[PDB]
Amino acid sequence: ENLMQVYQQARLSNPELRKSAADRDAAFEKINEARSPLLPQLGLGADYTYSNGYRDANGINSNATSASLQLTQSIFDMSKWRALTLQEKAAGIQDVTYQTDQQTLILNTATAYFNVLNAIDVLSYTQAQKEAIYRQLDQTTQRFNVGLVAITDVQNARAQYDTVLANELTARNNLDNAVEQLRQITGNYYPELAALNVENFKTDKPQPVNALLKEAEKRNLSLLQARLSQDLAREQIRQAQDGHLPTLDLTASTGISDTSYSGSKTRGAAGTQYDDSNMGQNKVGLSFSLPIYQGGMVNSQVKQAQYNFVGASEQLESAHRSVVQTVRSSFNNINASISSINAYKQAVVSAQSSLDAMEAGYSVGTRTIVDVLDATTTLYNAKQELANARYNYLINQLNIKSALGTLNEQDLLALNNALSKPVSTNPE
Amino acid sequence: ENLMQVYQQARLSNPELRKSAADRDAAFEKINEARSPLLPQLGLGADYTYSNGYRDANGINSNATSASLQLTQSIFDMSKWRALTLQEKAAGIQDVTYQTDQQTLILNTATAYFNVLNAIDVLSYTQAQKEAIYRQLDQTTQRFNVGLVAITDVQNARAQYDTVLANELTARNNLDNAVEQLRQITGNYYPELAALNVENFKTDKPQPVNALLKEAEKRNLSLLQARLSQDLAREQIRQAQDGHLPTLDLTASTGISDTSYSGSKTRGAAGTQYDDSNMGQNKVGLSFSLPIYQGGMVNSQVKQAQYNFVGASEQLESAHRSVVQTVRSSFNNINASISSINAYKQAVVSAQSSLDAMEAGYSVGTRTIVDVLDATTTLYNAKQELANARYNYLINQLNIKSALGTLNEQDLLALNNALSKPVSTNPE
Amino acid sequence: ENLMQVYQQARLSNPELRKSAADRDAAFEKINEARSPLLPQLGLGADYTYSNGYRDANGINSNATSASLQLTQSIFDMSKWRALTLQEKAAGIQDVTYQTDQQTLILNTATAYFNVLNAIDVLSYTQAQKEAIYRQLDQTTQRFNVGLVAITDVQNARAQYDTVLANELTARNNLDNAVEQLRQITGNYYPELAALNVENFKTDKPQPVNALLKEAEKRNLSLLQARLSQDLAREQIRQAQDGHLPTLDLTASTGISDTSYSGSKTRGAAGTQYDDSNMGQNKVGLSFSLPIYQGGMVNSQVKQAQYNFVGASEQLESAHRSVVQTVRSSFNNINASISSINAYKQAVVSAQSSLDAMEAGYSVGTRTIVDVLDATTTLYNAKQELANARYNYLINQLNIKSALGTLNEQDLLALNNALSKPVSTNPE
Repeated sequence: ENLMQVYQQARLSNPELRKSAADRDAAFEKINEARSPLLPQLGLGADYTYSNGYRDANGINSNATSASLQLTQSIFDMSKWRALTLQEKAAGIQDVTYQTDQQTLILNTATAYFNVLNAIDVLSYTQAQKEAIYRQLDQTTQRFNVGLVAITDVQNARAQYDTVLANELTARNNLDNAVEQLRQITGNYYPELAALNVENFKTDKPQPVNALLKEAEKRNLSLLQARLSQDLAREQIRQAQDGHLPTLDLTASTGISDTSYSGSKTRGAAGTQYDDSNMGQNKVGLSFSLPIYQGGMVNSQVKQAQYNFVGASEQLESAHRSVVQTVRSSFNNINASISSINAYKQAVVSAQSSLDAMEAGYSVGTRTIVDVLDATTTLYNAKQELANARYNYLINQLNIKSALGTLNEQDLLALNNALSKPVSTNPE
Repeated sequence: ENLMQVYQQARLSNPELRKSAADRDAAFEKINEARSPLLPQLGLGADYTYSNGYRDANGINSNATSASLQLTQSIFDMSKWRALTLQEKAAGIQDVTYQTDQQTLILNTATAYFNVLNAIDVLSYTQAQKEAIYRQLDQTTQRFNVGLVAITDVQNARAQYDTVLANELTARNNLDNAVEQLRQITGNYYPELAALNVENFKTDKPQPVNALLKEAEKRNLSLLQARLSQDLAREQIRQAQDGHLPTLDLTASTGISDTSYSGSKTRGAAGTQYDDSNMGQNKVGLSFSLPIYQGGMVNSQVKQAQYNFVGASEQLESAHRSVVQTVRSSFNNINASISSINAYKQAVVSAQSSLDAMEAGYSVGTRTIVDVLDATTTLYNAKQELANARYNYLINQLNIKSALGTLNEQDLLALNNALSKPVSTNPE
Repeated sequence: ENLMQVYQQARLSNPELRKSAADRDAAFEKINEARSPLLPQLGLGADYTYSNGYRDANGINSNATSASLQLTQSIFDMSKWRALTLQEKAAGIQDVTYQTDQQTLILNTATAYFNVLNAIDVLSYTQAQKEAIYRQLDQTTQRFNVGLVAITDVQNARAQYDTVLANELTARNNLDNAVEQLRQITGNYYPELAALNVENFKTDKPQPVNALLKEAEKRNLSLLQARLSQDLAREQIRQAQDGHLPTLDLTASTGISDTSYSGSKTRGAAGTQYDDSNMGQNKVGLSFSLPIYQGGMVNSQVKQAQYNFVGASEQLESAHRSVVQTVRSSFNNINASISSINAYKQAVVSAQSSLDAMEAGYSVGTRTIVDVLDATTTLYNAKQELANARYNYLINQLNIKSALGTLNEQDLLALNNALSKPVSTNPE
């Protein structure tokens, strides 16, 4: 029901978040799959061959049976150590994108929570407008019946009451759809939420724009990732450079091997060479490989990886500009929101005083019913505007913390302290 | 020209649908390329080697000539059978993707078709509004000349007639551009379409929301795909688990091989071993391989696939939530659309009668030309809003069938039975 | 400060463009790595093996050491020449996507530049509007005090001024944020730009739409790329057809190998074959390989690439339709913008004359202060719409050149010649 409670329910069950957690876990586990080629490799081979000679070897025939435990082990292969740090850096990237999504859920939940409250205020003021204009229509009907105003006053009022009835269908649909927006992010249907406390409402100026810019160069999660993704591209130059290096491996086996010969040219003038061997071997070998020249394959692989590096350096300058914009435009939006709140507060007062003036003039002949119903509209538009600005103010508080990198449950606790009484998401 | 006609022409030539069909066809044929490793492999090798011994083998030299038909055949290899089932499941996913896109074309054509109709109505009404305001301007001009109204009445009318001539440029532009939207989907330019029959227009309450939900958990194609994609991730656990199993292959060959020796140390104290061999061989072997230990490569490959399965299970909770949204918010939009249709019908009535009331009042001095022109605007604004609600109603029937999974040509035939007389997409 | 100068500073330092340049450079360099396997391969192998015989060869034991220069050399391998042409065409594709991005930077820079200008006009008109209505409120408050006009006039004026105060906050925020849009594309904050010259403003009819469609079928960058991507898919059929072809390689080596035997069954009944070999080898060989049958692997690989060809043939029909839309709707938007410019010109005139008429009416009792205020609003709304259409006009000049393929720095020079005096992006 309150926002703390809505986010708690959302944190346990959200599929976009829990998917992200799965991607992070896979990437961390894959760390092990990248260590594995640096550890003992141990397979058992085991065949059976039947040969049958012909043409100048006709009459000599075998069948062999082999079986062996084989063992490989890297001693020096830098490309195998690279695949390991490259997959540890990849898991570091995924861990930051997880932190980004954890933050997205906070933002999107608060945003959707406030949208529903906004939609409750739009409909509640559209209903207050409906009722005020109906009051006019009813009292004009009374006044017409007794001879005091003309039929025109009634007809004008009705037309304008009909407009408001149709605006209420829109108002109500927007509310049902915002409630469904919420259910998508949350899993639950909420019959009521905790409304923003309007008698306790104050705003505070933001921190100066450079203080916020400094904090974001330090802590923004999108540009931690961009930086990590630049590390990754540099270590990818190093992996390319490794194709030049020599490799030093180790083999080990323990294999048996039968072999029985038979047929016509197997004895007489052979001499021991086609008997029965029943061999047996234990090996330990060291392999050594030095590339020298593969067509310029390495080199071009290195130059590719160098360009990829400037590429990732540009994506870092892209992510910086992107955060410059989010923070500076958030700063501006907050300021503007404060400015709007004050502007629309003033507006409501003037609008009501205008409405009171219309009604006065109506009764002495210097304004019409049309003027009165217009001033009723102005009033309720101003009110709606006011409520809309307060929600914009708070959403922009959240967008700023988001752009900082620091948006968490403490920030949501603060917002929850500005809420109070229950309000229904499905009234009449 | 009618909607059935417009979709018929669009089904045969639409590029986004015909590419999807090519994606489906490629994934189905790739079933063959996944079977191929479980079938006979048959290559012909054939070399010519020239050796030249030195240092403690100086003076012994050969030239060898070989040639062989080789044959491989899988007897037991579980990972080869998986690759086949995994590409069968992939073509099953791609066939749903295709059914999804076959649906998008229906939805997208019907939507674009009604958008054109919508824009014809907006411009039609703007023109009706232009002509009504003109009539006012004309008759005010006449009355001014003859001494019955002030010049202020003419000036006021001309200002408001100018505003509407500018609105006409934008309504005409929107029409041109939605005609272009439709040519993109359709291939053709249409000089006329079948307009919505508004004489025969009735709306119907939708089925209750739970019945629609039930129907969509059964038949929605986005979530058939998410389910098949969860099956795929489970079979991917199995493919990883296969790295543990032993493999049993089969070899077969028939190979010739010459070899003539030559030079200094090839006779005297050799004894038969450096003569002319003219070998000949027929083989049939069975290989056997059991892994035992590869560094924990398998296992971590299995744990990766286990997490990627929780991931696909979250994407299945994601696509459920998103179809619960699409149906709930379509059922809301449809009810609201009917409500709006009723509200604006009643509005057009009161608007007309409030316009007659202004005209009455203008002639006895209790309203101005300004109120008359305003009431003319209110009137046309409501008619536009009513036409727009009818389109909104039908578009939402379409979106709900789409979220159901069952949007087809019979649905499009129903909508086409609600059309009638031809209306131009480029009038004046 | 001017548009030429803003784009110059943008062209040097834009991250999106410079990254695209890095992708192009990597694709062109990778041409080298695709030639590499058609060129001499040359590695140095060198082991040390220690054997230990048992069961029916117990007592016979070796240690061998080898070392060799190995050389590979392609003589006939069609699929190796394919990977070369296929990476050449990929670089051709990437070079066109670079040309496309070079174009996007011009378009996005001119768009963002005029967006700032437009937001400067909105704010400056909203300010003009504020002042006009303030003059009204002041002059009514004056009249109120000396008994000429009632209280009601003051109250209506105030309410309406409040509304315009509020509009100012948002008009100023839109400008700050369009300034921010420009810093993202640009790197720089600009305290002033060169304003559109409105004294010298003329529009020109565009070229006929078929003429512009013809020029775009020839030169559009998105559909050169779709065409190149069709070529690439055809060459991809050819690469699969290569799996059928025979391969002709060449080997060469120069290898030493020691081997010292030892232990008990080493002498007596051996006879020469367990002494000390110190071998030496020079080879030059020719390998030959012909597929015949791999399970229908090739064939299905060819069928897959045939379907992938019709796919890219459909993406070509898609990109054609998409530029038929961008040119035709740009032609339509240009004409309509011209039409708008004309209609709002005339609207300002009539609106000012209507305002003059409301004033005159107010002083003789046939209109109220509410009419005068309303007519002030109408006037400023028309002026805003006129400014807006001029920017619209020029942006669509830009969008059409981009749809043609020919958008360059000459086009940006022409637009810069339609600019003049400095105007501030942060006034008061």
